Amino acid sequence: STGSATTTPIDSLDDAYITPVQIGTPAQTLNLDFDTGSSDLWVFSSETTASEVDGQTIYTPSKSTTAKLLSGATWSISYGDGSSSSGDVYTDTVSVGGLTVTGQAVESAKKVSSSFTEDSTIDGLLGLAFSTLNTVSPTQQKTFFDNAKASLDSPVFTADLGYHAPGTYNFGFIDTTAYTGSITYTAVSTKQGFWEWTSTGYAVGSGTFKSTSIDGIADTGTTLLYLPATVVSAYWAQVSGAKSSSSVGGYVFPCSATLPSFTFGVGSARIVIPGDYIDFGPISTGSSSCFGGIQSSAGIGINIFGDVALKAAFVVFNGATTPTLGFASK
Repeated sequence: STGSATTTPIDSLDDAYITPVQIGTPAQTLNLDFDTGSSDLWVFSSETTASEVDGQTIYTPSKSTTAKLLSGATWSISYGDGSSSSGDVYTDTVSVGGLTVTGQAVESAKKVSSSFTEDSTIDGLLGLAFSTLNTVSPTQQKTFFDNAKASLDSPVFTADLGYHAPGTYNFGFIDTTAYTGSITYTAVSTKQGFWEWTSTGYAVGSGTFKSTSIDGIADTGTTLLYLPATVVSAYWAQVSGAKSSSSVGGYVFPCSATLPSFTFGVGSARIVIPGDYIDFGPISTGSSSCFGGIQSSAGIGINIFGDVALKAAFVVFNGATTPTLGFASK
């Protein structure tokens, strides 16, 4: 089997991407944030504290003839950005782009933190990291991908995120029309439960490529590109007036600037992030200070190849017995 679903930016900045997901019988369609940096599929629901729901579409398990309470199971997750959610668990039928999994754990939120409430466009998350990170207790649950894998034509999914435009998540096949040139594959460590890999270096604009190993995670659920302070300083030094602002929470730059591109290495291959992808717009409405899309990972504890980086590529998440990651230009 295969599946193919369009993923759409939630706003004009590509702050996140939503993908429609069918849950239950008859189908309830919720727009979920596919997140290769976590491993829980959770949804706003009829059980979510009413004051914490503001415009989201909810899953109502009592209206699904295939829903079953997973007795005694609870979940609770905290994300790198400080947001969180928790609740109980149902199993139900879940379909993405025509690919159906029966008996998928659907984690129903009883509580969500303010950032979730305030984002009316995101009805929940669909985790695509390794199932070892799943938070369900006392019996850990599998991700949608893990459940689907054996049925897929090939044990892979691909992320093809758009810049200010829709893109695609495919399951079970590689669309050879969706990228240019060849796909370069690189090793993955699953030791921390992430799609963790080592970039071979970087360049700023038309500058020379610096060969240096940068360990980090391919994370579709993180908006920005978080890299070591040395790398980030080298980038922003090429933008007149750019500076790190403790008050704002990162590098800002004059909105009048033209940003240079940023290249990262995948083996001997190179992925180029155009400068415009690095612009996250005014820090507040009407400001002439703009927020940068490349930020320091110092004090995160891990480098994160988030959407800023991933949307410059066609990315293969290869879930074979020994997982690997593939990147192609597009």
